[PDB]
Amino acid sequence: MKQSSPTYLKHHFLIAMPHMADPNFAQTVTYLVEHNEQGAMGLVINRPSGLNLAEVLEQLKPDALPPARCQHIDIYNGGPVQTDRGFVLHPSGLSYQSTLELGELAMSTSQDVLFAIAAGTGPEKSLISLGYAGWEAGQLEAELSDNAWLTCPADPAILFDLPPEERLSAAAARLGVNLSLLTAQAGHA
Repeated sequence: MKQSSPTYLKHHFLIAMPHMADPNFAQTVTYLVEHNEQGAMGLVINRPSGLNLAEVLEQLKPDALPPARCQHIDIYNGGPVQTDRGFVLHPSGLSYQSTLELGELAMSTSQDVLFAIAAGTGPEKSLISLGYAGWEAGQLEAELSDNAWLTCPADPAILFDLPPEERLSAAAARLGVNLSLLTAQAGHA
């Protein structure tokens, strides 16, 4: 009996290749939330944003005032779809107003959960990423057949800890490359 679905891309990482006309986006990796023959949803997890939770909070509510907590919180780039909202992904099986369970992790798009977690009444750990990435019925299969976007298994640890550079390093680590000796970390000898 199988627990995880290795058949569908409803939780896999896509890697950008120089096979298309995208030289700027040729070095990004996306996380596929839900893959379907009629379309696919996923969040980009390799490009941190230069925004804080206070700004989104201010964009969400004009009469609301952001505290010291929001100022110390950053935003991540999720994709080109809906740049006016922030996505909230956590590793719990709990649900809110608009939450989709994805087994090892849940997805929350409710502003109420955003405020709740920011206050500390939401999930254990979350990811606030502005907008998502969406593919039309055939667009993904097109880029997949065109060798534009490669598909590979994923791990949430990379997504929750460091998806900016640790996504590239971990990706190589997933494929089977010794990135640790090429990059080398500073600490104890």
